[PDB]
Formats: sequence, structure tokens, C-alpha cells
Amino acid sequence: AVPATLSWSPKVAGVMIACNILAIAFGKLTIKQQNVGTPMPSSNFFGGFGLGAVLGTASFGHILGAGVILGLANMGV
Amino acid sequence: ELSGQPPKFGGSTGGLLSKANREEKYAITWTSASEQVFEMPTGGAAIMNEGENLLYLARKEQCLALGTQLRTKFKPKIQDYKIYRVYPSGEVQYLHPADGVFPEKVNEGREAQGTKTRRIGQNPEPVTIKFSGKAPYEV
Amino acid sequence: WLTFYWHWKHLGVWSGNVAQFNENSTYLMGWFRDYLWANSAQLINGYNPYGVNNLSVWAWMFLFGHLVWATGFMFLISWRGYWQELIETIVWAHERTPLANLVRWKDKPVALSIVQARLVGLAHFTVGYVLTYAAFLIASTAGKFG
Amino acid sequence: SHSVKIYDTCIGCTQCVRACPLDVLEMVPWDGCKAAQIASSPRTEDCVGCKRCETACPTDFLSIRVYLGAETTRSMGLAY
Amino acid sequence: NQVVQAYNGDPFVGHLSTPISDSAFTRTFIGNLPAYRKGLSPILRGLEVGMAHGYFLIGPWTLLGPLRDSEYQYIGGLIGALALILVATAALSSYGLVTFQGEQGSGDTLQTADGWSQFAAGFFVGGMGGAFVAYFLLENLSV
Amino acid sequence: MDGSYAASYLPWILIPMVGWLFPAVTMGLLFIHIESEGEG
Amino acid sequence: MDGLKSFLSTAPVMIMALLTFTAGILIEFNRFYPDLLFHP
Amino acid sequence: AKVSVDNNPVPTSFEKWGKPGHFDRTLARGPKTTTWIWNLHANAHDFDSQTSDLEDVSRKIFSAHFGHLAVVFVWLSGMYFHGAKFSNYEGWLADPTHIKPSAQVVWPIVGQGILNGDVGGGFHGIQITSGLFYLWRASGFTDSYQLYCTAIGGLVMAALMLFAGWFHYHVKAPKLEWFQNVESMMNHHLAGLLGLGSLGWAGHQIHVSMPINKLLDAGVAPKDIPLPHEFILEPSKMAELYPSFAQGLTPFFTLNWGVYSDFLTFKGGLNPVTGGLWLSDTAHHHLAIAVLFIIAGHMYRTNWGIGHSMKEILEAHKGPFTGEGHKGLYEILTTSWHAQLAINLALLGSLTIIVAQHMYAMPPYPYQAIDYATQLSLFTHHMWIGGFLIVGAGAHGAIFMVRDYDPAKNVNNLLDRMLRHRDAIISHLNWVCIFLGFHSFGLYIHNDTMRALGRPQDMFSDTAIQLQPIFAQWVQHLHTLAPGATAPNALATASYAFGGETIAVAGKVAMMPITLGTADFMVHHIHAFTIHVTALILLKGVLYARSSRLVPDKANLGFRFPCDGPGRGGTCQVSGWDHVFLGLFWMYNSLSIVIFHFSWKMQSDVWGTVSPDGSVTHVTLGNFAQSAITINGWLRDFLWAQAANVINSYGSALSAYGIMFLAGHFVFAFSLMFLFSGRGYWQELIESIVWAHNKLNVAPAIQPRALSIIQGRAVGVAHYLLGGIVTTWAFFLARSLSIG
Ligand code: CLA
Ligand code: CLA
Ligand code: CLA
Ligand code: CLA
Ligand code: CLA
Ligand code: CLA
Ligand SMILES: CCCCCCCCCCCCCCCC(=O)OC[C@H](COP(=O)(O)OC[C@@H](O)CO)OC(=O)CCCCCCCCCCCCCCC
Repeated sequence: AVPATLSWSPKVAGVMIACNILAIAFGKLTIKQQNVGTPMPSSNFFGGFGLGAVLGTASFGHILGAGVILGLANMGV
Repeated sequence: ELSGQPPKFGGSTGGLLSKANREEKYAITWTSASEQVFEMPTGGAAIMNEGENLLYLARKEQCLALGTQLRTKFKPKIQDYKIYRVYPSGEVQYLHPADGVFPEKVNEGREAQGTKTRRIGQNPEPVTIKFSGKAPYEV
Repeated sequence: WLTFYWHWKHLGVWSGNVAQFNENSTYLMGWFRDYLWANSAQLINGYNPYGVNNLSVWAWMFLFGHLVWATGFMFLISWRGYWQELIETIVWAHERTPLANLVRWKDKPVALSIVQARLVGLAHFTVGYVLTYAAFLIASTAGKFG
Repeated sequence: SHSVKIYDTCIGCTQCVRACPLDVLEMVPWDGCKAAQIASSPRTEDCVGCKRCETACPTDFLSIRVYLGAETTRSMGLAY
Repeated sequence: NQVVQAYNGDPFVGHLSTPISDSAFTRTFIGNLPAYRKGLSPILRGLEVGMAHGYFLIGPWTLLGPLRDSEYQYIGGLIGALALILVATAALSSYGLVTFQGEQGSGDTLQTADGWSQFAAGFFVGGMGGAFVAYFLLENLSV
Repeated sequence: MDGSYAASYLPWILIPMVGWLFPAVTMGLLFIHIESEGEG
Repeated sequence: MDGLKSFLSTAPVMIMALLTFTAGILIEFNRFYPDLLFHP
Repeated sequence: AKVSVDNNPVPTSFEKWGKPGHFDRTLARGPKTTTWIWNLHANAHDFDSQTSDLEDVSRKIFSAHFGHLAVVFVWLSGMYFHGAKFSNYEGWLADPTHIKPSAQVVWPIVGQGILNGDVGGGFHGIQITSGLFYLWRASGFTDSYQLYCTAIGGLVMAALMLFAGWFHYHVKAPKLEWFQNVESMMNHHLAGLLGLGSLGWAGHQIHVSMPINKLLDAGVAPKDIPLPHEFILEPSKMAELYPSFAQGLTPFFTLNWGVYSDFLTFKGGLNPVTGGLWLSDTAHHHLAIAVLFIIAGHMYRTNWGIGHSMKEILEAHKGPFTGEGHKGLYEILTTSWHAQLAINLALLGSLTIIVAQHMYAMPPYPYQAIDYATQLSLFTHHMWIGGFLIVGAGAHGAIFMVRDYDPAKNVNNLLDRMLRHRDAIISHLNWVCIFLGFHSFGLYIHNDTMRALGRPQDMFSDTAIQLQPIFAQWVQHLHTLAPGATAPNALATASYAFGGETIAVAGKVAMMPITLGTADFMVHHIHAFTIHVTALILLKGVLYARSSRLVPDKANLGFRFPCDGPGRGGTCQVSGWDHVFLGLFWMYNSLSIVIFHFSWKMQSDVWGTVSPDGSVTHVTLGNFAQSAITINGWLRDFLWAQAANVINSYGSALSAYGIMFLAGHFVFAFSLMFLFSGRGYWQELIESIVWAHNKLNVAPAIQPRALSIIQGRAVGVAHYLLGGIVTTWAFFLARSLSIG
């Protein structure tokens, strides 16, 4: 009765980018210090985000995506 | 008689007990040059206000400890505090300083008390004073 | 020390087994094992989960003496100021409690004085010492011979 | 209350008065020492018997001696 | 919303206001107790206190005492309660004799020699009554 | 608690007084005496 | 260095060095000649 | 970068080595009395009192911590070397159920060669109870050369730690701002130390420990098992042992984690072959906690504005009842080392207590549960360590309160409110201590008197008035049903203490259900009473260190002073140090009762031998239930009965234990010289002896003095605790080595 997991497929991808996008939406409206320290080239493509904020929101999106994918694989779809 | 705004304190369980209203209590008053934080002898920190202050404590030792803290732990040294004994009837007895000059420095007009004209080794033997209500130092 | 020597030697004499004391009293482990451990077998069994025999009172007094001897230790080790402050707290608790403020003491409760504390510790100590040894000796001799 | 006595070996260093926490001691003029001052115990009914004055005395033996005696509420230093 | 403050606006007393000591409900409930009520004579105060303190004392010695598995069980509980009430009355009388010596301030009728005597007598009577009524309730097939 | 010695009923009544009555009476008298303010 | 020599000469170092010297003497003697209850 | 250092602040010279007492101004002048010696050894490592600059104190603390790390590394390297050269580990590995572990060999000089008992396999040496052999077997050790290399690496690491201390103090000393980067320190120490350490250990286990232990448990001889690097070099063997290893690292990056289910399980329980935990369960465990700790990192704002701030969180959690709330605590814990020491000591001591109480119920090491001596030794050792650390927290907190507490920065904050209702706290705690002691120890004394009077039906026992721990039984029932019901993917219970089958290895019970009855109720509430009393003593020390109604200026007197005087009726033992001194004894009492309960219950209801039929015969039979309810039962069925193996140890290999047993009973008594007496008597005696030595003109220049009051109390408590703990250690080791 080992928990069921999903092999890689475009659906798992779409879940990954969806989670990353909603994590970006969350981070834009929550982070107190959006741009501090190392910046990134060609700003305003990242909503005025520095390197640290970008990495933080990407990592949070990956964590959300991993949790969501594993939970959904435990149930159907 | 005794005037001064009490320091702003939140209240603690270390304060007075029934002895204050039954036997006596003690009062300490001083002039503060600025509203600043000092330490209650009974536990906790309270702010004292600019101008006159008045505090009720249960023991003379607590009042003198507060006076020592006032004299030592503040750059604008507070040397003007006064300690009184307050009786339940209403009598107020001035205790410290006695004549207005601190006992550490010698001031004229004081009277010697408890001073013996001999040295500690010259006290009488107990056997020579026994069966009388006296002690070798009492003689 | 005196009574231990007398009692062990006379136990050997009365049982006829003088050799046990003779060859076991030269080292302290023989004192610990052949005298104390061996002769407590019947005393501590005065009352058991199974029943009670005539040595039950002596076992109770043995434990009682051990207890009083232990109790003297805290008048002998812990000293006044700790208990004085503790009594201050208890006095606050009594004075601040409703329905207990109607009852007040006549003499202000204070901790025992230093000399009185030493005397009380020595008293509990001596009582425990005497009761413990008396119980052990009586129980051991009564079980062996009496 | 306790008794406090000052003997003629005092050198008038005033350490005992400074060390007293209940303001029992005082400095009075004198002539037996170079400092021309000797300790005194006028307010002896407030003494608790902490022996801080004795600890502060630097003479070969204490020029100030405290003899504990009758115990009052003040002597016990009780707050209740 | 500070709910804990100084005791009756006096910071320098050894107490401070809490929702347990200076609550309106607390004061209302503690002031209506028999020992703290208004207009009660001391003997009536003693009756009211002793009735409860003797009624509740029947509990132990009934399901726990040496006679707890026989027909002499409620009897033993009653006897123990009565003896405890008697010792309590003796202690109360001794305290009243010792505490109030000479000067009898009439500020409080309970804090008075004769007031405490009435309180002790009423406590004895109330303890007797409460213990006996509890015994009557707890018994079966009474003569 | 039951004995075969002569007048075995005596401990039935003597021990309680030595156990309760005498200690309680002595406690009360001493407590009153040591607490009686004044007159010495 | 002078400081090292002074440190080596302090009381604990001397006491422990002498104790190990004595202990080594006793242990070696007891190894090469054990069980000496008396001068036989 | 937030790094800031100072170059060559203190030159490296040997001159100050020749002048002891250089740190103290009062001691560097030169000794006149013997007290100067005792002060020198006492104020050495108190850097806060030596200097007023906080940066210098922090630098000294950093290098001293480097030194303690070097010492611990030397200890570990010594352990590995003595297990590699003077041990039968290679012999024990082939026959673990018939060979006793041993890693200490005794030279035959004066007859101590009798200590070299027969530990099986033809080896003669002292049996060890630390459990190092089981840890090494779990780590994948199979040859003594690997242990020798580990010892060499440990020595190298110790030398590196020493050089690190010398460099980071005498050459490049960090700045104060560097030390106060609590956010950066916490991030690096949660993610870089705990998380990375757990990840590295999980990698080691998966790639080394599991294959070796799987081959070992099957029955393969240690010499046949491939060396650990061969599994990495040739992954064919790894794929053979675990099929999913053929899939490589692809499923990890595609979140197809389930394929790794064969070597990352959630079995729970014990391995039947060895009696330890499953290494796959431990692998997924340490991997999961590694992930959790790395995620717990990246939490505090350090350099890129992306993170929380500790001060904001502290000052934001305030409520109606608490005035200013957690305000000013950040400045307290970033400017005073003593408060940090107190918090860390308390948490660490509780952590080792948790370690002791959890390592016995779920034994993680192979063949450890069946080695009763190792179980008891580990439990008691880490129990004592935890107790000592908790008392140290209680001490250094009072030190902080006396020294580093400043009323100006604490107005209506939680610390001040604590200092305001301290009388209420102490009074209610004193009442609860009295109530607990009365009712519990009165149950004990009541049972004693009922048994002595011949009325066993009036006792507090399972046959008599029950007093059953219904809540503990309910939680045991819940944890027994957890696999499948509330933890569906778990296969067995967390431990068999709650319930289940009896796991037994080599005809010896490894773990069976631990039933709680009336005796367990009484002992657990006795534990509660003792713990609350020790907490009361230490809390009174901490709260009342500044002042009290008796002495209103104790803060000015210091933290370590004997008394205020014979006045006020007597003011003995009022300092916070005296409260620590008093709490040490109560910690000893509580921990002694705890270890006694553990030992007796383990011997009477779990440990024992299982027959081929399945019947379990316990070490002391089922006597705990009907004897541990009276003090006489504790005295007769536990101390007298189980001390036979330590009093009859003379003439055999266990004789040393017997000797040490008596040794303890001596030192304890010796301590009563110092606790029961005072220093004036000894001073007068020294006066007479000084006259004697003066008559012969042999008087010493350093005038001898009797020990100070504080020193006398410290010596008494030290020798007392040493004697008692040594007695208990000898008794426990002899009993546990003599019960098979
Ligand atoms: C919509 C998306 C989605 C869905 C459907 C699921 C679905 C599931 N997740 Mg899941 N998860 C998600 C998103 C999702 N998750 C995200 C975004 C994350 C990242 C935050 C996680 C992280 C996560 C973890 C870490 C775990 C799951 C687990 C599970 C499964 C069991 C949960 C359950 O009811 O048992 C649990 C039900 C209980 C009643 C148990 C709760 C009792 C716990 C022990 C209390 C512990 C208290 C705690 C330690 C103290 C607080 C700490 C402090 C910080 C406050 C379930 C299939 C679990 C799993 O895989 O099971 C095999 C599991 O361990 N999820
Ligand atoms: C705290 C410890 C403790 C406890 C709980 C008990 C309990 C008991 N003993 Mg025992 N005993 C003890 C210690 C204790 N003993 C000790 C130390 C000795 C001396 C060595 C004895 C000697 C002894 C004898 C000689 C006998 C007992 C007997 C008994 C039983 C009935 C008599 C009794 O005590 O209750 C009766 C009731 C009281 C004594 C008064 C209790 C006070 C009340 C319950 C306090 C309640 C406070 C309340 C909850 C607060 C509420 C606040 C708010 C709600 C208002 C009972 C099971 C008798 C028996 O036969 O046992 C079966 C008996 O003959 N005991
Ligand atoms: C000091 C000597 C002494 C002692 C220790 C005892 C001891 C005892 N007697 Mg006893 N007795 C004594 C002398 C003594 N007797 C004498 C001289 C008589 C003849 C009058 C009796 C007649 C007597 C009777 C008739 C009974 C006892 C009983 C008992 C037992 C119950 C406890 C008790 O004494 O109260 C009860 C006994 C008394 C109150 C007797 C009066 C005490 C004597 C007469 C005076 C002693 C005063 C003493 C010196 C005061 C010392 C002060 C000091 C403590 C500071 C107990 C074993 C009872 C018993 O056998 O129970 C099993 C019992 O029924 N005794
Ligand atoms: C916690 C660390 C630790 C501990 C407790 C032990 C304990 C032990 N080791 Mg051991 N060892 C360790 C680490 C440790 N080792 C390490 C790291 C290594 C690798 C280098 C070794 C290598 C080792 C070997 C090779 C041997 C031992 C042996 C022994 C046993 C005999 C004791 C001994 O050597 O004294 C022997 C006596 C002395 C050393 C006394 C000599 C004088 C001393 C050094 C006085 C010190 C001052 C001195 C005068 C120098 C002045 C210095 C000054 C400037 C400060 C003993 C059980 C022996 C053994 O078990 O044989 C069966 C053995 O042969 N050990
Ligand atoms: C990932 C980074 C990292 C790591 C691993 C550590 C680890 C440690 N720090 Mg630390 N620290 C860090 C960053 C880090 N720190 C930063 C950034 C700061 C500044 C804000 C500090 C400031 C700091 C202070 C002020 C103190 C420490 C202390 C300690 C030690 C505490 C004792 C302990 O845990 O015992 C466990 C011990 C070990 C596990 C032994 C580790 C031995 C070395 C030093 C570890 C080297 C690991 C390294 C990554 C190389 C390994 C990789 C590869 C070879 C496998 C511990 C070794 C305390 C101390 O003095 O210790 C020296 C101390 O007081 N830290
Ligand atoms: C992380 C652990 C830790 C650290 C870093 C410190 C750090 C410090 N402590 Mg602290 N302490 C701790 C744990 C710790 N403590 C614990 C667990 C306790 C409870 C026992 C205490 C109790 C304590 C007290 C009571 C005092 C300190 C003091 C101090 C300060 C230095 C003075 C000192 O003790 O050195 C000098 C150290 C010694 C003289 C110890 C030598 C004597 C030991 C006890 C002998 C040990 C014998 C050994 C166990 C067995 C040998 C057997 C023999 C036959 C060979 C310093 C801030 C003192 C202070 O006020 O500083 C401000 C102080 O008075 N500590
Ligand atoms: C689980 C069953 C077995 C254990 C049962 C024992 C429970 C006994 C008491 C109930 C706990 C109630 C906590 C609520 C209390 C609570 O949550 O307070 C919280 C409250 C603070 O409220 P605020 O929201 O103002 O707090 C803001 C805070 O975040 C501070 O910044 O503090 C106070 O009111 C003062 C505390 C008085 C505390 C009284 C002392 C109680 C001591 C005894 C507790 C013993 C528990 C021992 C076992 C753990």
C-alpha cells in the first residue's frame, strides 16, 4: 500500500508552473523588502524583484508544486 | 505634611502588608530632575516623575536601599531624599538624614553614643559580674 | 564502630562460627557484606507482601529511624535565609487569601534560628541513629537466637 | 535590640558608617585619632545585626563590636 | 485592553488587581458567603458555615474509612464527622479566647470575643445538624 | 485490643485519655498560657 | 623560552611530575619484585 | 559580506604562562594566603568578570569553545583507537550473540589482571557498556583498519580545532557585530549544520550502511562482505540488493519517489534479526528531517531582504494580560551571554532527557536491546547529563539576573511582569509542591503502615484500592491502534512499549509491552513531585536573586556570597549560588528515583528470557507490582536483593565494581565533613597546627587558611554527588553484567 506517485508528464509540468505562478503572485503581495541586495539585469520583467526575492519565490513555488503533486498522486489525478 | 506624586507603578505583590496599617510603615521623598526608570526594592522597575516623589515601603532597610540606588546609579545624583516613619495613628517621625548632613561625614553638634573609653581587650571578666543583669560590654 | 565490633564478635561466639568473623573482619567488605547485608535478611522481612511476623514492628522502626536520620540532614545542610524567604512568600499567600484573612497569627512566623536549626538537625539525626541501630540489633539477634 | 560599641582604637576611617545599611552609625568629632573623629551608634534600635560595620573595620581587632541581644520586629527586619 | 492593574488603584500594596481577585463576579460571590454577608448575626453565621462544613465531611470515612464494606459504614462516617466537628469547635473556641484579649473593637461583630463565641457555638450546632442530615440522606432502611 | 489480664477494661478507657483527652487538654492549656498577653 | 620554563616550574607541574616519578618507581619495583610482605 | 575581524590583537607569547593569576587584578599581585590558590582555579574561565568589554568576552568564548571541541575530538579519536587496537570488535562482529564487547585491557602489575575477565572468543579484557560496538556495526564498520583511520582523522580534527582557536583568537579575532548576526547564525546552523548533517548521514546510510547491514543480517561473514567503496564503484551490487537502484536518480527529479519505496520504508518497530530499528526507516527519517531543517533555514532576513526578522516577531506578539509583551527580549538575548547559556542549557538538558527516554523504547542500534547492561548504562548516563545541564540553566539564569539584567530596558515587558507577581508564583508553586509530596509520599507511607499492621486490604494496590493510570492506558491504547487507523502507511507501532507482540532476539526479550498499574501511577506522580520541587528551588533562586523582603539589595552583594550576616534572625544561604547548591541535591534525588524506577521496572516486567514455547521469564519476576508500593519493598526487593551481585563481586573479574561500590559509600560520608560544619572551627584548628609548625621554624610563607564558606559548600556538594553517583554506577554495572 505504498503511496502512488506519478511519472513525469506534461500534466505534472503544468501543475509545476501553475504552483510557481501562484507563488509569484503571493510573493509580490507579501514580501516586505522586494528588492534588496543583488539585483538582476533587465528589471520590470520580474515585477521589480531582486535576485534573493526571485530565488525565494521560485523555491516556494517548487515546494508548493511538490506538495500538490504528491498529494494529488495520492488521490486520483 | 508629606507631599509628592507617587511614581508611576503597575503594582506588585512585593509591597506593603497588614503591618503597614497595624504597626508602622516608612516613606521616602525625593526631587527628581527628569522622569526616568528606577528599580523598586520590592521587585520590578517603575518610572519616577519630574519634581516631587513619595513612596511608601514596609521597612527602613528598603528605604535606605532605595536611597543608595538614587545616590549611586544616577548621573544627576539625588542627594535630597528624606526618609520618615509613618505610624498608624498619623504621627510622622523624621528618620534620615538625622540633622540634614549625611552620617558619613563628621558634623559638629553630634553626641557620642555607645563609645567606650577602653579597648576591646580590657573588658571585665564575666565571673566578676555574674549573678547581675550585666554583660562585659554593658559595663 | 564499638557496637558493630561487639555485636559481630558475639554473633560469631554464640553461633560457634568464630572463624567467619576472624577471617572476614580484616577487610571492610567483610564488614559490609557478612555483618550488615547478611543480618538484615530477617529484619526487613518483618512485613512482606505475603504476611506479617513478630519482627514487623522492628522493621517499621528500622525504616522510621532511617527516615528521621534522613530528615535531620536538611536542618543540617540547608540554612536559614532560604526558609526565611519561603516563609515570607507563605505569609503573603495567607494574607492575600479570602476566608483565611479572618484568621491571623499572634506570633509572626519566622524560620528557626541558626543554633536552633543545628540543634534540631542533631536531634533528628541522633534519634534516627539510635532507633535504626536498636531496631536492627534487636531484630537480628531475636531472629538468630531469640 | 542589639548593642553597638565603639572602642578607643578607632582611627576614624568612616568605613563602618558607610557599610551600615540601616543608618545606625554616625561620625562625631573626637581627639584620640589623627582624623579627630570617632564612630557612634545613636540609632541603635534600628540595627539588625548584619555585622557589615565589623567587616568594614580595618583595625587589628574590631574597634566596633556588635552584640546581638533582644529581638524586636525591627531587629528581625520583618516586613509583615 | 489591560485587564490586570493595581490593587484598588494602590500600586504600593502587596497585591494587584486581577480577574480573579478583584473581578465584579468574584467580589459579588465572596461577599455573599455566610462569613462575609451583611446583616447576619454571628451565631447565624456559625450555623450557616457549620451546616456546610459538616454536611460535606460525611463523604470521607464512608467510601474510604475502615468500615467501608459493611452496614456500619455510614455510622462510621457520621461518628468521624461528629468528632472532627467537635475538635474544630474546640479549636475555634481556643482561637477566640486567645486572639481577643481585653480591647474589644466593635468594628466587626465577628472580630469580637463574644461574637467569636457565638460563631463557635453556631458552628458546633450547624455541624451537628449538617452531619446528621447528610447521614439521614445517605442511609437506607432507618428505624 | 482485647486482653486477658485483670481489669482488661482499663486500657479501653485509659489509653484514649492519654491518646486524645490529655494531649488535647494540655495543648489548650499551654497554648492559652504562652499566648496570654501581659502580666509578665 | 623563559616563560615556558617558569610555567613548567609551577606547583601543579612539579607535584604531578614528582608523583609520576614515584609511581613509576613503585610500579617497576613491584613488577620486577612482587609480593614483598617482609624482609625475608 | 558581514565579516569583520581584527588582525593580531593579542601577541602569542609565553611570559604570562609563568605568572598565574594574570587575568584577575586581585590575584596577579601575588599570594599571601592559601585562598589565593582556590580563587585562581575558580575565577579562571569567568571571562565576563575579568573584563568589561563585551567583544573581548565574545572572542574568549569563541576560542574556549574551539578548545572544548578539540578536547571532545581527542576523546573520540581515543575511543576509536582503543576500539581498534585493544578490542575484540572483529571477533564480536562474527559472533555477536555469543561474545561480550570489550575494549579495555588491564596490565598485570599487582593482581589487577584478574579484571581481564573472559568476554568470550578467547579474548580477555574489561567488558564495555557504552554500546560503541553496536554503533560501529550500524555505521558499517567491518575491519579494525577503518577504526584506526577514524582515530587518525579524529586526532587530525582535534589538531585543526586547536589551530582554529589559536587563529581566531590570537591572530584574526571577530568583531562584536559579527557575533550579533543571530539571523545569519541561526540560518547557517539550521540549514548548514543540522540539515546538511542529516543529509550527509542519510547519504552515508543509504550508500554504505544499508548494504553492509543487509548482507550482515543475511548470514554473510564480515570478511566476505564487499568494502563500502565497492558498492559505489560497481552499482550492480547495489541494484542487486535494492532493485530500485537500477532506476538511478531519474525518479528523484521527476517526483516519482514511490519507486524508492524498497530502501525508504515506513515500517516502524524493530528488526527481528538484530532487535534494532530498520535502517530504511532511519534513512527516510534522517532524509525527512534534513529536508525539514533546510526548509527551516532561509527564514531569517540576512542579506537580501527576503526573510523574517526576530525583533519584529518578538515585539509583535503582545497581548492584553502581558503589557508590552515580548519587548526588549531581543536586546537581552543579543547582549548577554548568560541568558543564552541559560536557555540553551535548559533546552539541551531536556533534550538529553528525551534522548534517554526515547532510545530505550525504540532501540536504534543492532543487538543493543538484548544487551541489558548497555541499555541501563546509556539511559542513566544521559539522564544524569540532562539533569546537570538543567541545573546549570537554573544557575546561569540567576547569574544573568544578578549581572546583566537592567531595569531601564525592561519596563512593563514580560520580565518585569514576572518580577512583579513572583510572590504569587512562588506561593502557588510551594503549595503544589507540598500537596504533591503529601498525597504521593503519604500513599507510600500509608501502604507501609497498612502492610505492617496486617491489613493488606486497606492498601493502595491493584488488589486493594486501585488508583489506575487511566489516561496513560488510554494513550497506550491509542498508540497501539495507530498503525493502519491514524497512520495508515505505517506497518507497526512506533515502539512495542505501548503494545503489540514481544520482540525477542537470541532467546532474550528485546521489547515487550510495558503495562502501567498502581505502582506506575505512584512512581510517576512521585517523579512529578520531585521535579516540581527542584523547579521551585531553582525558580526561587532565579526570581529572588535581585532582592527580597528579607534582604532588599542582594544584587549589590553579588551572585556568589555566603550570607548577609547573623542579623535579621540569620541570613544563611540567600545568594543565588546557594539556591543552585540546594537544587543540586534535589536534582540528585529526583534522578536517582527516576533511574531506580527505570531499572526495577525494566528488570521486572520487560527484560528476561523467552522459551521456545514463547513463555517469558523476567529478571526479577513480576515483583514490581506488589512490592514497589511500600518503601520496605523498595528497600528489600530492590536494594538489598539486587546488591548481592555487587557485594559478592570480590575475587572475580567484577571485583573492581565492588571496590568502587564501597568507594562511593566512603566519599558521600566524607562530604558530610564539609556540609555539617563551618570554617571557624577549622580556622582555630589551623591556628593550633600553625603554632606547632612555627615551634620548629617550618611555618609556610603562604599562610594556610580554612576554606571559605562558599568553597566549603561547593566541596561538600561535589564530593557528595561524586560518592552517590559512583555508588549507583557500580551497583548498576555489577547488577546488569550479572543478569546475563
Ligand atoms: C491541494 C493540494 C494537496 C493535497 C490534496 C494534499 C494531500 C495530502 N497530503 Mg499534502 N501538502 C500540500 C498540498 C496538498 N496535500 C502542500 C502544498 C504541502 C507543502 C506545505 C504539503 C505537505 C505535506 C506533508 C509534509 C505531508 C502531506 C501529506 C498528505 C496526505 C495525507 C494528509 C492527511 O490527511 O493525513 C494527515 C492527517 C492528520 C490528521 C495528521 C496530522 C497530525 C500531525 C502529526 C500533527 C503534527 C503537529 C505539528 C508537528 C506541530 C506544528 C508545528 C508548528 C510549526 C506549528 C494527503 C494525500 C502527508 C503524506 O504524504 O502522508 C503519506 C504528509 O506527511 N502533505
Ligand atoms: C495523603 C496521604 C494519605 C491518604 C490519601 C490516605 C488515605 C486513607 N487512609 Mg491513611 N495514612 C496516611 C496517609 C494517607 N492515607 C499516613 C501518612 C498515615 C500514618 C502512617 C496513615 C494512617 C492511616 C490509618 C491508621 C488509617 C488510614 C485510613 C485511610 C483511609 C480512610 C481514612 C482517611 O484518611 O480518610 C478519611 C478522611 C480524612 C482523614 C479527611 C480528608 C480530608 C479531605 C478529603 C481533604 C479534601 C480537600 C478538598 C478536595 C479541597 C476542595 C477545595 C474546593 C473544592 C472547596 C483512606 C484510604 C483508615 C483505613 O482504614 O483505611 C482504609 C485507617 O484506619 N490511614
Ligand atoms: C512512667 C511509668 C510508666 C509508663 C511509661 C507506663 C506505660 C504504659 N502504661 Mg502504665 N502504669 C504505671 C507506670 C507506667 N506505665 C504505674 C506506676 C501504674 C500504677 C498506677 C500504671 C497503671 C497502668 C494501667 C492501669 C494501665 C497502664 C497502661 C499503660 C500503657 C498505655 C499508656 C499509658 O501509660 O497510659 C495509660 C496509663 C496510665 C495513665 C497510668 C498512669 C501513669 C503513671 C501512674 C504515672 C507516670 C507518670 C510519669 C512518671 C510522667 C513522666 C513525665 C515525663 C514524660 C516528662 C503504657 C504501656 C494501660 C495499658 O496496659 O494499656 C495496654 C492501662 O490500662 N498503666
Ligand atoms: C580519552 C582519551 C583516552 C583515554 C582515557 C585512554 C586511556 C588509556 N589508554 Mg590510550 N590512547 C588515546 C586516548 C585515550 N586513552 C589516543 C588518542 C591514543 C592514540 C595516540 C591512545 C593510544 C594508546 C596506546 C598505544 C596505549 C594506550 C593505553 C591506555 C590505557 C593505559 C593508560 C595509559 O596509557 O597510561 C600509561 C601511563 C602514562 C602515559 C604515564 C606517563 C607519564 C604521564 C604522561 C605524565 C604526564 C606528564 C609528563 C611528565 C609529561 C609532561 C607534560 C607537561 C609539559 C604538561 C588507558 C585505559 C595502553 C593500553 O591500554 O595498553 C593495554 C597502550 O598501550 N593508549
Ligand atoms: C554551514 C555553516 C556553519 C556550520 C556547519 C557551523 C557549525 C558550528 N558552529 Mg557556527 N557559524 C556560522 C556557520 C556555521 N557554523 C556562521 C555563518 C556564523 C556567523 C553568524 C557562525 C557563528 C558561530 C559562533 C559564534 C559559534 C558557532 C559554533 C559552531 C559549532 C557549535 C558546536 C556544534 O554544533 O557541535 C557540532 C560539531 C561538529 C559537527 C564538528 C564540526 C567541525 C567543523 C568546524 C565543521 C566544518 C564543516 C565544513 C562545512 C566542512 C565539512 C564539509 C566536508 C568536508 C564534509 C558548530 C561546529 C560555536 C563554536 O565555538 O564552535 C566552534 C560558537 O560559539 N558558530
Ligand atoms: C555549557 C556549559 C557551561 C558553561 C560554558 C559555563 C560557564 C560558566 N559557569 Mg557554569 N554551570 C554549568 C555549565 C556551564 N557553565 C552547569 C551545568 C552548572 C551546574 C552544576 C553550572 C554551575 C555554575 C556555578 C555554580 C557557577 C558557574 C560559573 C561559571 C562561569 C565560570 C566560572 C567557572 O565555573 O569556572 C571554574 C570552574 C571550576 C572551578 C570547576 C572545577 C571543579 C569541578 C566541579 C570538578 C569536577 C570533577 C569531575 C566532575 C570529576 C573528577 C573526579 C576526580 C576524582 C578526578 C562561566 C560563565 C561561576 C560564575 O559565577 O560565573 C559567573 C559559578 O559560580 N557555573
Ligand atoms: C492536559 C491535562 C493535564 C494538565 C492539566 C493542567 C492545566 C492546569 C492549568 C491550565 C493551563 C492554562 C493555561 C492558560 C493561561 C494562558 O494561556 O495565559 C495566557 C495569558 C497571556 O495572554 P495574552 O494573549 O495577553 O498573551 C500575549 C502573549 O503572547 C505574551 O506576549 O497569560 C496570562 O493571562 C497570565 C498567565 C496566568 C497563568 C496562570 C499560571 C498557571 C500555572 C499552572 C499551569 C500548569 C499547567 C501544567 C500542565 C501543563
